[PDB]
Amino acid sequence: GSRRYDSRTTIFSPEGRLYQVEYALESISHAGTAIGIMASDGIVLAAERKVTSTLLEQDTSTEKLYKLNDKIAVAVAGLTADAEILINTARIHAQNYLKTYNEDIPVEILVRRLSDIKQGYTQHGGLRPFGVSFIYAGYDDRYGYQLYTSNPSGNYTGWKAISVGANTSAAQTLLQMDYKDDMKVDDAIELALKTLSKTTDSSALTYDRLEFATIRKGANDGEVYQKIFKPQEIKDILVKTGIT
Amino acid sequence: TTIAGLVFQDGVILGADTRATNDSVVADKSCEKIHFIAPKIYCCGAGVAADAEAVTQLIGSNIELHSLYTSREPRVVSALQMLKQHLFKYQGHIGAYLIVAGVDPTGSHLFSIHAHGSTDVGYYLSLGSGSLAAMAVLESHWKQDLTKEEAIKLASDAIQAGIWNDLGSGSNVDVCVMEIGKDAEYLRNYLTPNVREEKQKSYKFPRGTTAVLKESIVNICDIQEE
Amino acid sequence: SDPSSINGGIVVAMTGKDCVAIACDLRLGSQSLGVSNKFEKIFHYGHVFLGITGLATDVTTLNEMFRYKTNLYKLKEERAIEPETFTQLVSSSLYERRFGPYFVGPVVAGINSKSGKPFIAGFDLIGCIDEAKDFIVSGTASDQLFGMCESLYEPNLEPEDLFETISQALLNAADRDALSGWGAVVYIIKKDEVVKRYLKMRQD
Amino acid sequence: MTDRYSFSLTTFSPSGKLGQIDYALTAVKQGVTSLGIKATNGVVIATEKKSSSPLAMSETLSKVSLLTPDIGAVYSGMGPDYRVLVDKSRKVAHTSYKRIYGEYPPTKLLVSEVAKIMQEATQSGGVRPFGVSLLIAGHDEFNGFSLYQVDPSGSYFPWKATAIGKGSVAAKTFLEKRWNDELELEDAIHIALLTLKESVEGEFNGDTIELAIIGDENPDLLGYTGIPTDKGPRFRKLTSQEINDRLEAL
Amino acid sequence: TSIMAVTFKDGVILGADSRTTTGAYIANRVTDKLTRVHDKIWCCRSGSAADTQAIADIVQYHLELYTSQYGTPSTETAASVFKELCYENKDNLTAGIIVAGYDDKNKGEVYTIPLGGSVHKLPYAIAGSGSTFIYGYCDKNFRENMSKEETVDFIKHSLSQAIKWDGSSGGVIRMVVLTAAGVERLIFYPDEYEQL
Amino acid sequence: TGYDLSNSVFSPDGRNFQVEYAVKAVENGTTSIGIKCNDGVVFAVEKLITSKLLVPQKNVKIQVVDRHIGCVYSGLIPDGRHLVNRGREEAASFKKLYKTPIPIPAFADRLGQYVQAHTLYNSVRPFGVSTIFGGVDKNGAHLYMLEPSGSYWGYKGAATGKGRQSAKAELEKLVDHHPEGLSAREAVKQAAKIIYLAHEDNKEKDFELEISWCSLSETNGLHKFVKGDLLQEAIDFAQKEIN
Amino acid sequence: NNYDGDTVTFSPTGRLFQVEYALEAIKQGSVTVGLRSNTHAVLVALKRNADELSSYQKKIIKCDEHMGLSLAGLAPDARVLSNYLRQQCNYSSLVFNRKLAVERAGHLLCDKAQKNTQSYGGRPYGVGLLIIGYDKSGAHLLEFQPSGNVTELYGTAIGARSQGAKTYLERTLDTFIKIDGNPDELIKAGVEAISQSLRDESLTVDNLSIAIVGKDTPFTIYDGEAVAKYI
Amino acid sequence: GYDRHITIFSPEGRLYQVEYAFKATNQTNINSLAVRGKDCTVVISQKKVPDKLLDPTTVSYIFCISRTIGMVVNGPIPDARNAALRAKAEAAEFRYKYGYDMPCDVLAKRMANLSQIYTQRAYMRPLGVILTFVSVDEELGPSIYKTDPAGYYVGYKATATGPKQQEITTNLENHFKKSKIDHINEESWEKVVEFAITHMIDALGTEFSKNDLEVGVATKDKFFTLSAENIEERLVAIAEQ
Ligand SMILES: *C[C@@](C)(O)[C@](*)(O)[C@H](CCC1CCCCC1)NC(=O)[C@H](Cc1ccc(OC)cc1)NC(=O)[C@H](C)NC(=O)CN1CCOCC1
Ligand SMILES: [Cl-]
Ligand SMILES: [Mg+2]
Ligand SMILES: [Mg+2]
Ligand SMILES: [Mg+2]
Ligand SMILES: [Mg+2]
Repeated sequence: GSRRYDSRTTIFSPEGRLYQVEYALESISHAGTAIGIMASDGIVLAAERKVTSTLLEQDTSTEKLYKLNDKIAVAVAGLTADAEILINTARIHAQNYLKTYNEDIPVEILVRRLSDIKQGYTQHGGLRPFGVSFIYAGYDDRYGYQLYTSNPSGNYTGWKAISVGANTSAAQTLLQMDYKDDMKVDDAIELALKTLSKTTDSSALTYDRLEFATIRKGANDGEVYQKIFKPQEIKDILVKTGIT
Repeated sequence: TTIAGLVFQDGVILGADTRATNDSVVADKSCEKIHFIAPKIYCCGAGVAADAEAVTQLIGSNIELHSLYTSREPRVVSALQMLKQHLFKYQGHIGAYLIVAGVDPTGSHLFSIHAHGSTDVGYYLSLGSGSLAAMAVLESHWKQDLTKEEAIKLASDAIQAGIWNDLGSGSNVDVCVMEIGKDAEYLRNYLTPNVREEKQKSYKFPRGTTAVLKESIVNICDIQEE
Repeated sequence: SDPSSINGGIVVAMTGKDCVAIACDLRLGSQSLGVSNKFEKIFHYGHVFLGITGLATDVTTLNEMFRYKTNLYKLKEERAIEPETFTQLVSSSLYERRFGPYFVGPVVAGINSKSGKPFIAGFDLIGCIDEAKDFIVSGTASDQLFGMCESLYEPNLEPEDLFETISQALLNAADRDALSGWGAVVYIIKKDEVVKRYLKMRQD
Repeated sequence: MTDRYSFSLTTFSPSGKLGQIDYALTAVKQGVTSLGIKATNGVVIATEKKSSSPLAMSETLSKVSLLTPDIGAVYSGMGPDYRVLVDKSRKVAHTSYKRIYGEYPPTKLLVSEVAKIMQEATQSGGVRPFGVSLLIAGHDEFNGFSLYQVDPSGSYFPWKATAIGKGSVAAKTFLEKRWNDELELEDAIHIALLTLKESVEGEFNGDTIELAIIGDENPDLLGYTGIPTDKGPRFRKLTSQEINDRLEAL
Repeated sequence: TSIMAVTFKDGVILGADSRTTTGAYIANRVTDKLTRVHDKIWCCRSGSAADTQAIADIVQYHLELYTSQYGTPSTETAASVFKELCYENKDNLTAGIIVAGYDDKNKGEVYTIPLGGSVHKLPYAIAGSGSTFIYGYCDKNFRENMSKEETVDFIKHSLSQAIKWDGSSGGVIRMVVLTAAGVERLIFYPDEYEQL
Repeated sequence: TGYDLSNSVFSPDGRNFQVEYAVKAVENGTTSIGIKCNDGVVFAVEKLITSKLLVPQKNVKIQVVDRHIGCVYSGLIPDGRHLVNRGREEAASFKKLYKTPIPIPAFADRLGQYVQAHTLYNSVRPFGVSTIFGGVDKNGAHLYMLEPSGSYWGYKGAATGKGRQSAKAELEKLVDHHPEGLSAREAVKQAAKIIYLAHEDNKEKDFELEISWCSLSETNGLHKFVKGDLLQEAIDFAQKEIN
Repeated sequence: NNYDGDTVTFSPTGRLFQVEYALEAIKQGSVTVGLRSNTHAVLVALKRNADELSSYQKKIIKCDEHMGLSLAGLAPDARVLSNYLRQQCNYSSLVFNRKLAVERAGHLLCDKAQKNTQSYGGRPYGVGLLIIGYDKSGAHLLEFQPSGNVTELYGTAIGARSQGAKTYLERTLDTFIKIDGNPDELIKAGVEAISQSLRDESLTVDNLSIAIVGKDTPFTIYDGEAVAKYI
Repeated sequence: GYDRHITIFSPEGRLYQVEYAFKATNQTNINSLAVRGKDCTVVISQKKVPDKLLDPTTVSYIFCISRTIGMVVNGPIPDARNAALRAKAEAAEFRYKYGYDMPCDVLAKRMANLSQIYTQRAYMRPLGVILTFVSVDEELGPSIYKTDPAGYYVGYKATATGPKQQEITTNLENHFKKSKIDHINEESWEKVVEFAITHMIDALGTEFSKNDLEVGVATKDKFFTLSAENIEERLVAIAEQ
């Protein structure tokens, strides 16, 4: 029958590892680096695009940084198409919570839900897992600014600064060196860009290669603003920090 | 509602009034009852207003996809068959009464459809509360081989009969002309025999006439930003 | 027994010169018993305003539903929904409940942000659209509002004139209905400012 | 008489590759060249009508397909896979958008729905990925003109200009030299015809080339009159004669 | 409605009036109640117009699919498909159908299917609201193996009386002749049949 | 290689090896035949007497479908029974809807499509039988033979099983020597002879002859088993011809 | 070899190995004999124990007042098939007021077994059955194999060493068929038949299991001191 | 090497099961040809009855799908009949739902989309058949549309299918290069059948008797197959000039 052709995507190896999760993580290690840094007065999300072509329409393009609601954003590392399936689910979960409780979804609850979906693909159904790692940047009135990551295993953890995708070992060493707890958003912007500038496989870090975003509680009159940076604005912050 | 359709020399024409009613009060004075199904297939609607609107839009959507799939001009019989099968399925609970007319590669066609899913073929038809007023005119004046000019006159007259003599019907006359080998011409507000007369007085109030408790600005924008 | 007149209330909307106005009363009751005098019936999703009369549980449910839908619209489209499109969304959403409908009388009001054109619309409980140039009425005193609007209204009123006309239309209609009144709110909407005014009215 | 293939046929290999997606992309590489160029006042999509027999009537086989009145599509790879994707794309434009909002979807969102269908064939049980890459050109009121590429993975990217299939590497280099942000639609058509001539071996004319534009509104093609707001489809497929006229000024 | 089908020497003839009513209003005065389910298998429809049309459309579909696979269906087979739909959905249908057809083997055959969904093979059949008024007339005047001209007169005279007495019946008398020769449509106007 | 391990897999030849393996189960089974005559059909089958303990005339192999169709098969006997059970359902639903009993070509395609369906998926096995069947309908007599692939044709004479080549040779003589046709009573006699002649391939164990027939004149177009004196007359004719 | 992984796969010589492996489980099972005359039909079964402390596994199951079987192979599969027979015998009684014909019972078991041989996921039944019965056409004995093949017989045996009992019955055919209106002599012939399949062990009181059905005899099972008479 | 057993991509981007289904197409060793007249569409196919025990009237690869549409199959008969029954069902369902007779090209597209599904879904095998649909369409006129196991389809001025298709194809190509028109300029279908048979005889290099051929003719509002005697009349006319 059909058994013959079943890869068996949801089994343990003799060592107690999930084959398909491990191989999905290997896929993600080749994807463009994404960095999240959390400060006292905001969060930075920086991410490196993978496909440098002069003919790519950058201003209308979005492969890395997605908006989940007004308070929560994600940086993606892995298969973009896989990430979009999950993003639209997370967008729906946030609106289901808002409809039910008349309050914006707490960041951890949204994260746990997505992480539980990913987990399910590793334990049942016989399907391949999602080849995606997220950095969640968000704000709520309980814990304030939060950074999380989830990976194909469905495991998630909280961070002060974190990287996913390519060269994370190198990137995490650099962040661990220069990060401090009393740091501010402007300093974190500079740290994120400097870390990408050193870890990048490219010859030089330019505006046409980056997606950049900030979540600040530095909007008018104590609200939270998500800023997805335009190409010209990424170019300006590259000159300001002194990279180009 | 007064809707009608009749055939002429090398075409078919549809007519409709523009009144919608909720109990005994007028809900709309300028509503479009002649509906687009395909570029050369149109549908007059009567009965439950949402139903006649929704059923024509659904079949119009499916006719468009069918036309794309087959790479052909849609036929009136397709719209007819799809409408009647849908309406039959719902056993009259979708209370839509429709006059379907159009031009296609087979020729010109004119059908009526009732809410329970029965269909009729005819040279002149009328539906709605004003159908009897309209049919009286059509029975008195319809003949074979009408010119376009005579057909528009007769169609508009049949609708007018409904407008004046039926309380269900009123306001303006909408027409759609579908002629062979030509673009269909849709003529909204073809007649306007019921413009409201100028008022005796202006009821514009002196400013400050209304007593106010509070004022505030509403924030409609996204993020007031730093 | 009749779901559309258990709780009571009214909404009216009008167009003016480069502006629209939408207004509502503040009553919520259980038939004869007045319960709340703060039950607003006008909501907004960006710059599109929605008034809803009828059964109060459905008013609240539909507000929450259209907030949900317009939030997802905005995330995907990367722009606020416009009044014309929102009207179609309301109609669709009501008609999908054709045989178990929400017992409501919605009213859309707003200015298209690109064309600058004033826009109002009204619906029956199953989504039939009435797209009026002049005015839209809804609620338990809809007959009364029709009478006021049809005599008081003239086209191309300036914002501060249009305020007076819509306010007098609402107030005098509400005073002839047992199940409407208990306060009233009027929104004056221009292309990039919206003023909200609470009206002084008789509290019986 | 059972569907027992409830498991993924596309899985991660030890190197992190999704084999079936890579092999689908290889099938796209073997396919005939197609391209897309975006101008200021329009977009052009083009491809070669590779006729399998001279007895075959190549007019009946439409490689360039209308999806909505303002959106068109072209492909490289497996033609049958493309045909069913066009059927689903046209339908999803109605069910998930037009029947809700009363208007056609913007280019990016229709693309997103096509992308979603292709991603599901990359993860669902008992199916292989689609063996095509699509180029989708379109216009909508708030985004203006746009050109998107969609791959077997489900991934999509917006382009100023690009090419896919057989001679895409050479074609993309050719487009990089010629493309600027001040191109008129006629200039983009001229560049499309120049680019496509390099990848074509045999005859090069209106009968062996398929070319469509997303441009101005065509009220003449609408079929009816009497609604000022409905101004006509921006999608237009160029005729065999219209192509040959521009080949004289080439 | 006044409908009938009559077998004769050369085959079978179906006959009907042309009146459709919504209460006392004549919604259609030129209705065609003689409807084709196959080349030489026709039916006369009475009851709910929606129901009989819906049934007739389904039968035409079934016989078209029968023909693709097994060749020309018998009149008995057509009557059986009508019966199956009518009987199994008797709680939701108001349909009274007369099925008439011509084979070369069986010649002219007539099957009547009343409200219950029973089948009855008969030499001739009458149905519809106006049939009540002509049972006496048709029984006295019907003979087997009539000529074509005699059978046309028998139907014309019969439906003339049905029309005269039944308000629900009226308009033109349509007929459809089914023989080896082919399919012939006949029409007879008020000024002809009223003076009989 | 590996193309023959799963049903519905095309080999590089364009062959379904599992279907060809089912044919081997058919070739392994006992001989069964069909003879089309003037106004009907005759079916006959070889039943191997494995032991004296088998009750004579009891283990009936030929099966009736509706009242007018006979079915006989060679190969896996249970697979044949499963196919006849389906054939009975198909004939019942046909008669239920269309009133008339199922025509033989119509019935043939019902079995054909069902057998063919068991070559479309790896979750099912092909049928391990070739089925000879037929009867009398409105258009006259029809004899068919249906293979594991779903392939079927109409026949003048048909044969399958271990003795098929021997039988086929004998049937081919009858077709040549009787172009005007064969009578029903003649076809019964000839069927007995052909089974007896085809028994040389299964000559170790003795056997039991079983014949059935549908004929417009001899059975009113109904399927009946040949019994008693008419069976013994056919056995005597067959015994005389071998000696 | 490569073609024995599942029941859905033919071998290159047209064999179903999973069915043949199921057939093998029957040969490993304990011997049971079936035989009949015109008036009565008898089952004799050699029951098997696990050890001296254990009970002897029951071999005979009653299906109706006029029908029952003996088993050899997987006993849980005999339970499933006997339960199906009970239901089919019961359906015939309740709906038609009709005792199920033994021949028709065989046809039903054949078709139930067949479905398991043609579809993926399932397995063949791992048991052989000898069904006896008395119906409107007299005494009957059937042999069921889980391939689907059912056979009506005067006598037979299945299980380990069954060829010894089967040869005896083949010689005795003309004698035991004539044992009409004498149940004890017909059982004697069955007990003498099953004795030809014994080696080392002999028929003891809790070893032997006999069942009989006939003209004015319901299907009854004899075990324990009720079979001491025949030892 | 399980990428050759089910319909998934090989490393080269190929579907081997689709390719092997194309090879099953020629298992019958039968050649078919289709041409268009002014008012008609003619399809001819070789008929081979090897066994004397066969009833030759039942041996056919031409199917009447609907009244207007005919279909000739190149491939094994079980798959041919599978495809035939489905096309008949689809054609009838179309007429019921949309109120007009299913066009030849639309049926072809539908069957091609069904074939495409078998190339994408693993549990369904491709059918090992090439389907040639013929009609006189009421909009497009004389029509030939052909479907294959890949799910590919296209319209044809004329076409040929089978082991010796290339010989037939080049013969037809050369005729249309001379005439410079998309059809056989001939009033009667009888003469278009005579053309079809003549150009098959020239292409294959074999003579035909009445029992060696099988003919299908599409006219306006019907498709029909010719009897052996109708073909004999055709063969006599060819020989007499
Ligand atoms: C008014 C008239 C003359 O009857 C016309 O038939 C008119 C047609 C309007 C329609 C034509 C096609 C384009 C879209 C507009 N119909 C109405 O105005 C309709 C009349 C009506 C009312 C109730 C009814 O119940 C069986 C049948 C017909 N009016 C409405 O549908 C109004 C807008 N809504 C309601 O009355 C409330 N609905 C509550 C749920 O049940 C249905 C009525
Ligand atoms: Cl399809
Ligand atoms: Mg009040
Ligand atoms: Mg009060
Ligand atoms: Mg009268
Ligand atoms: Mg497959």
